[PDB]
Amino acid sequence: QPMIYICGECHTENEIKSRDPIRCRECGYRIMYKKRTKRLVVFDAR
Amino acid sequence: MIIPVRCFTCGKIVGNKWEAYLGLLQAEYTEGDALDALGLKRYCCRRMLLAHVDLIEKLLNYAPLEK
Amino acid sequence: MNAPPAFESFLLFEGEKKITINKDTKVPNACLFTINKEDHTLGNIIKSQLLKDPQVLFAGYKVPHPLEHKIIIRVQTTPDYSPQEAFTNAITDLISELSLLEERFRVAIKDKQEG
Amino acid sequence: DEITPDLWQEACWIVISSYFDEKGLVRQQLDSFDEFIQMSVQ
Amino acid sequence: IHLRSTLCSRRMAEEFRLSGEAFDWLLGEIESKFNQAIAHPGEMVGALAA
Amino acid sequence: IMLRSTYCLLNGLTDRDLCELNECPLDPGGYFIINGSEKVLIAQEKMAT
Amino acid sequence: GSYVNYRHLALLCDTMTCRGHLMAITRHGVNRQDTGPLMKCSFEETVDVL
Amino acid sequence: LAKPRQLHNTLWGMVCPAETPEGHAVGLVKNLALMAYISVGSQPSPIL
Amino acid sequence: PYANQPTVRITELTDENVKFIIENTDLAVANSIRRVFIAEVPIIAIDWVQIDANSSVLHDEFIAHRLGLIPLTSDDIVDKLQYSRDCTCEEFCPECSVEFTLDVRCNEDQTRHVTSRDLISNSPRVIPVTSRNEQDDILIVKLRKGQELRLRAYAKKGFGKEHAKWNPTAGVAFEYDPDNALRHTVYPKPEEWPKSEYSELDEDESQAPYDPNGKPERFYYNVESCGSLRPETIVLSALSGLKKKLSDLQTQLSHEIQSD
Amino acid sequence: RQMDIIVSEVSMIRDIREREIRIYTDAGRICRPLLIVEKQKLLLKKRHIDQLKEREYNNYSWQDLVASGVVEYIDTLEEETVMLAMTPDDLQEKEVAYCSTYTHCEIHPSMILGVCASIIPFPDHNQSPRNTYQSAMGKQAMGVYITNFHVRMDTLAHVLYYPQKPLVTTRSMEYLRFRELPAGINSIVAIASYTGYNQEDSVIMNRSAVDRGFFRSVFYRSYKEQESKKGFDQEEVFEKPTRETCQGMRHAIYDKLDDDGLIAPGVRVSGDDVIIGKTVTLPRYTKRDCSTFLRTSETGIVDQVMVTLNQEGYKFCKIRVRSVRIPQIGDKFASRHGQKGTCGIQYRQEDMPFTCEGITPDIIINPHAIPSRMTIGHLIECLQGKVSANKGEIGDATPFNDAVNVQKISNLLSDYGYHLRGNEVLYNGFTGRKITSQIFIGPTYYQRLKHMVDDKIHSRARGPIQILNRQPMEGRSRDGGLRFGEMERDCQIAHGAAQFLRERLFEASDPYQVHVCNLCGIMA
Amino acid sequence: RHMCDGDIVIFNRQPTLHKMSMMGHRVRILPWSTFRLNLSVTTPYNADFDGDEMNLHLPQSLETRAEIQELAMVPRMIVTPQSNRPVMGIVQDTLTAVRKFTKRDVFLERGEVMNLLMFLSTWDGKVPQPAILKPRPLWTGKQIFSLIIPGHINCIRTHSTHPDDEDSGPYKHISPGDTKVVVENGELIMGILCKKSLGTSAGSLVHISYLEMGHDITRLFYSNIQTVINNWLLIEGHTIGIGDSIADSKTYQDIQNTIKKAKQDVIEVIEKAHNNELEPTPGNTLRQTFENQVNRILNDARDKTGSSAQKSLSEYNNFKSMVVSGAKGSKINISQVIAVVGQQNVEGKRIPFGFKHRTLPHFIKDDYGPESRGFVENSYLAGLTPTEFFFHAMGGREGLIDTAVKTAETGYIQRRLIKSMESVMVKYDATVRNSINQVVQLRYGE
Amino acid sequence: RVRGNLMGKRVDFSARTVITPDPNLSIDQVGVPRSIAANMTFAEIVTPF
RNA sequence: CAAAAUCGAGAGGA
Ligand SMILES: [Mg+2]
Ligand SMILES: [Zn+2]
Ligand SMILES: [Zn+2]
Ligand SMILES: [Zn+2]
Repeated sequence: QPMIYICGECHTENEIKSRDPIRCRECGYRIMYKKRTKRLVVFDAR
Repeated sequence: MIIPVRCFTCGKIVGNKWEAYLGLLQAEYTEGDALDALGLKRYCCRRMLLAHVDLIEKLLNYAPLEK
Repeated sequence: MNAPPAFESFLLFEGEKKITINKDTKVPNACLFTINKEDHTLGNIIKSQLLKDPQVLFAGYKVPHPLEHKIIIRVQTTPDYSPQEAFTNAITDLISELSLLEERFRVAIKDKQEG
Repeated sequence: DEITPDLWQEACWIVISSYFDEKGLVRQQLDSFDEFIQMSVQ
Repeated sequence: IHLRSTLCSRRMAEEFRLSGEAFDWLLGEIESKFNQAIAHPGEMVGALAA
Repeated sequence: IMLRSTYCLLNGLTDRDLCELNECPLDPGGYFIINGSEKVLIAQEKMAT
Repeated sequence: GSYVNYRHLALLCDTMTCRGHLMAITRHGVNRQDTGPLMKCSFEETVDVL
Repeated sequence: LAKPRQLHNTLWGMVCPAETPEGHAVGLVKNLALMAYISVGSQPSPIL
Repeated sequence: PYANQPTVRITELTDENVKFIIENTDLAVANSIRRVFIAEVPIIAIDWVQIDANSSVLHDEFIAHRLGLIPLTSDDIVDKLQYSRDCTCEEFCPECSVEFTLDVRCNEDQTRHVTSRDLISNSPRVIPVTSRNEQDDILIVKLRKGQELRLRAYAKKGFGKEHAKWNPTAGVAFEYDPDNALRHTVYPKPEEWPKSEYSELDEDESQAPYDPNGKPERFYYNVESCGSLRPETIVLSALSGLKKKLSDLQTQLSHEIQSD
Repeated sequence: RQMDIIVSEVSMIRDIREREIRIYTDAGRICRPLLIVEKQKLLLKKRHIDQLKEREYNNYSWQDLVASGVVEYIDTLEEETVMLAMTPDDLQEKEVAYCSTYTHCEIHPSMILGVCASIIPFPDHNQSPRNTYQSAMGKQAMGVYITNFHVRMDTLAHVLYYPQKPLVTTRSMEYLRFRELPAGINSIVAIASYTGYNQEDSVIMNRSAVDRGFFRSVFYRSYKEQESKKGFDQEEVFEKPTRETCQGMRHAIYDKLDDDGLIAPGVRVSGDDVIIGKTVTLPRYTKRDCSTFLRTSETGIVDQVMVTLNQEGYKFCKIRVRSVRIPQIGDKFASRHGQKGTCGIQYRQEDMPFTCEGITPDIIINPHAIPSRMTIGHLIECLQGKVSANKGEIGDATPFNDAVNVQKISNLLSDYGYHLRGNEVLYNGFTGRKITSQIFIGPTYYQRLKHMVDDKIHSRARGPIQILNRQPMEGRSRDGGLRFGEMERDCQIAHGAAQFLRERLFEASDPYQVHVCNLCGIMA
Repeated sequence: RHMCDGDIVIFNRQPTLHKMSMMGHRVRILPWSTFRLNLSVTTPYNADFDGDEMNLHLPQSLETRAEIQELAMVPRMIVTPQSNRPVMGIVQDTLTAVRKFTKRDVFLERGEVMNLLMFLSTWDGKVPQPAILKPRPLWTGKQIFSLIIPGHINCIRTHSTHPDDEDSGPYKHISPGDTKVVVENGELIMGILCKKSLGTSAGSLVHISYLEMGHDITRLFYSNIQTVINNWLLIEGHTIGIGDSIADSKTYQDIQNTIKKAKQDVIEVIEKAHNNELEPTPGNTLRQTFENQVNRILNDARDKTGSSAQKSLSEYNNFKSMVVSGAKGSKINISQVIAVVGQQNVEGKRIPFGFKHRTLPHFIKDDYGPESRGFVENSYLAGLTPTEFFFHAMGGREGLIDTAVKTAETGYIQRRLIKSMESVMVKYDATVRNSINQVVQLRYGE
Repeated sequence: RVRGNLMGKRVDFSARTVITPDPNLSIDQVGVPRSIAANMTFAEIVTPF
């Protein structure tokens, strides 16, 4: 439900709901990145 | 981007000889001399050290995504 | 995409028999042993040992395709012998040779390490 | 004073390194654009 | 012409030295090998030529 | 605006600054960005006037 | 130094003179003989033919 | 017509002899040599 | 129609390599020993990774791959363990595998070097090699101020016929008839050719005179290790493995003939 | 020459047979710097070299060097009236002085080449179409394309795990920055006929070298999408759909998506899955699925998901997926001398032919690629590379350089305990016995070209079809068909095979029935 | 059901230039992701493995399968109607090897023989008697190839290096050099095998076997040659090195002396023409006669140097090994790699004066020497000086454009002829007729 | 229409992919990857056989 | 129960 992003510039977590314009609330930066999932991928060191 | 663990051909470990090779280099040893210090005999292993291009150092300039 | 798994080279698929004996109607006293999941490492030693026997008229082996994992061995013996017998005796003598060699290597290690 | 034949083979490469330090490889694009903006618009 | 000359009666006695059985076999052979050279009808010789 | 030219923001910046802008020190410039794609004007021959 | 059988060369020549005048291998000579409309439209110049 | 597609004598030093696209644009696309520099233009008043 | 009587004479032994020679045996047998040193001696090696976090400049597959190729110490355990296919336990269990961990975060303004010293193993007999008590550790990744790497990986038993990370050696050098007596190679100019380290010839003479009767004996081996197994242990495991292969094949053959 | 009123780039010709003088200042002229010559002597004295050698303290740059009347830009038209010394040796009074009234010199001959032709080492031992192909294949060679690739949403990108600088390298490569963004690896190549799988421009790679990271790559591919609210009539939106509300849903599950409708980084996507759940409001009710799927059968891992607002101000998204590409049978590998070829087979370390110290090769190429092509630079590169790797240098392959020739490399090589001409005795890895010939082996620089077989395998058995004429679509992307053109039809008419022809051109493509009046023959 | 082993598939490569560019193969399912083909069958398709691709069709009926199997199969197509010679023969490594296997002094052991006989499919089973029983049992290479040869065919050829005068004098039937192949009762009595004996010539062993035996016998003949000889080349090996591109100092001196001679003669001719001492030949102006004489001088020089190089080579040289066997390359390649690259023509003439009476600005005006107009006096192993590099680039560019601009017109001609002749066919009357049913030939080919 | 959709046309049951040497196949055999075969089919008529 | 447009330009591959 929260869907935290990362402010592309100030690297600050900030939590945004749907239908809300993307805008950082520390520095106004417009680009943001999803966070790494929590599921479990296995790798073969091969 | 970073020093391979094993020589591709023979499989001898050269992962643990990069920083040492550089330290030898700045001690004013030649490439040949430094390479004979570290015990790389075959020209395959020496090919591995002598032809490395350490790019990871560049990538440690750009600041991370998640601070 | 079409990369076979790496353990196909040595793990027997279910239902496949390790070794599979045939006759050879080409000539008398010949057989074709087909061994699954093997390669030149055992083929060459078995063949070379067979050629030491003087009752073996023809021994050879081939790997039909590099990308499948079987060998074929063709042994032909004199009429008073039998190629299954020859095969078994070859493997027996290879095992004895390896056992003796392992012992002698142990003794040499003990010596040199002890100085 | 004169560059003897044995020093020439690195004289020329000092010179070429100096050239490529001054200019670069894609100087022609950048210089043409500077011309256009500086003058031809006016 | 070619057959009649190579397969002569003098050449066949001074060059090839065939025997009667050999000659009979040879004649049967020439007949068959000729009869298998003939064009098969329905052959598209136009596309072949082009 | 052609990149790295006199009216680009990366003109005169030092390498440390470029890295701190996520811009490659080695990227030579000399192209345009039109809708976030990189376009390059290919030189054209023609007869002398 | 190449080689091509004779059957093919003869067939091309005979196709190309079979009507008494020299026929060119072009839409002018091939497409003007009596081949029937559909083959003609296949070769070249479809619209005019049909 | 292959006349404009050939390597001319006059490309020495200016255009690279080896680098071309070997399809149908052959000889029609070219790369500058290394030190070749294309002039940018000047005003003929002071010379005159 | 009966076996050979090989003899072994050992010329060097270190922790790096063994230099020995077999003698009075077949070429096929010698080269099968050589092939076994490479491709059928089993050792331990990470082959299951799970990246719980990674900010480093290398993607996840890169780190996994680069972890598999760190030699671990397989000295006395690899005989005790089971192939996970052969273990009746679940995915993992102390009979079939060994668990590693790694959690590293960077705080200083100077680059931290993650290395094999930061791999902590569950089992004390199995550890990275450089860690074992000179050569530094295998640099896995560098983390500037901010990045953080945390994962958890498992080590299993395999051999080099499956993947090159389970190959224990680092170059088998093999030779026979050091002077070209048998003429198994025809030099167009035998004088241009440097002499062998094992050759026994005066410098004027280039190659030995042809010997029509002889065939190869006296193969010269020089086995160098990577660190998982000490060399003599490699050789002993190899002889055991080749012998066991042949034992299994003979059992199968008896079954088949019995059936026929 | 004094940088006076006449700027440097002012061409100035003097036609002499006819009596004109011509001066140009226009734009577009091409020119190159040359050295200026006195009576028979350069004006470039060692004063200048001394001051340039510390170019970083004295700020005695190139500009001070043109400013002092030493170099000069001479263009394509003024060259018609100069006399160029190739090298300062042409200046030397010869027994029969060739011209003896030179005007300029070349700085160096090897600067008549370009950015891709300046990679080739020993280009002057190669036949010219070889150099031209390598120029064209050096632009397809996966390397590191840019230092900051971690922040770019290029549509496609290939990055090589372990790129290595060449051990044999022209001096022009210094200024192309090829030593910092290099596009290949050094291999131990052997030129041998070995088992037959490297015939006709195909190579034998090693599987053990490949399991240690050799020529591995990562392939990145980015996917756009934007929610268009162009009208209240129909508007898109990111939202995890459901089995009940959307109409055009494939059978592919939608579970991997997040609440916002975008898959998260670190999720192992397979082929034919959903990366963006986008539902357009309908006029399975009130919304139709417009989800974005992956390119079929790709199987990457989500790399990162950037979200932002476009110019007009709707949501924008870029998902980047990462697929790792291990080399395999069918991948195209090429060297710097126009020697391209796919991989034919891979052998493990113990099946490759080894040396008296167990140096198995990385790559085995056919000895038949050489004589028809006449790429001798390949062999000199291998020889020089062996010398260099035993000596601890980086050789010099710059084209026209009299100080390096085969006899010197060979003498240098004989001193490291090697046959001078590079040959070695290899043993056969399958059976252990020596090989009767001596195989030529040494270190060579290869590239990995972008053309991988996994992007070319295709197969169709009754998929989708075009809407106008119900014939298969075209392309691998569209699950398309392969064209049975007119030349194939002619070939099969020659064959005489009319049933197969009918089947291809009727039954495999577009069968159909129609009812026709027996009287007018127009479709009833 | 999914396509399985043994299905009949048609197999195509584009451009489809003749009926051998589509052929029916049998399927064999394999691990990796490429269409693995045999090697003999790359001549019909005109393929190589530098990134080529090929299509695969699957007939969908018993009608179509039977038709393909009975008409379009690869064995059935070995001899072509276009020129009545086999269309696929032996190729690179097999060809070089089999030339080597069959040299007079290739003696095989016992274990080696039994290895090689494991790869003969059509092996009766019985080991033949060695050619030498004491002191050691040794077979030879002719003696194994005689097991490969099918049936009882009978053939005569002559190796490429056969000294043609040999057949005149004595020793006609015991060749000192082992040329003059003679197969006789299906047993290689003597001779070395090469392109002239196993290639696509007419009357080769592949052709005679086709005509005499079936096409299944010949199919097996191809397969057996390939497999047996690859598994010998494992023992024998083949390379090409630098050591093959070198010549001794004596022959280098010969080559340099010849070049010096030729350049001196060209200087002499030039100064004659400068003194008005040169007079035209019939049908040619002064310029043309001058050029023709200079070109003749330089071409003779190139030939003499090439001969000196070719003769300098020892019999282990691998260039010569791949040239004599026919496998790859020709003697001009050896000349250029060792001796001298020769003259670079651009449209059949020497390099043109593109500057103002200069080929380049490094030469003085009106310079007609050999260097000025583009004579490369260097091998590919000695390097090329920068001007030779440029002129060589110009020549290569001519070649590239030619390859890239011929194709359109030829393709048009192929299309146009096809549409012209397509529907002519041989009838049950035995006549030849077109679609309109008019006579074109009363009998096919007269 | 004619030369593009009656004389030549796109067809079902057809694969494309790269060719690679293989000395071990007879001259009338071809090697086909597992995925190509898994994808393409052939209607076999059921009989008591 | 089949879901996924067309038209122009450019770069490539054999
Ligand atoms: Mg090709
Ligand atoms: Zn912020
Ligand atoms: Zn090594
Ligand atoms: Zn377990």
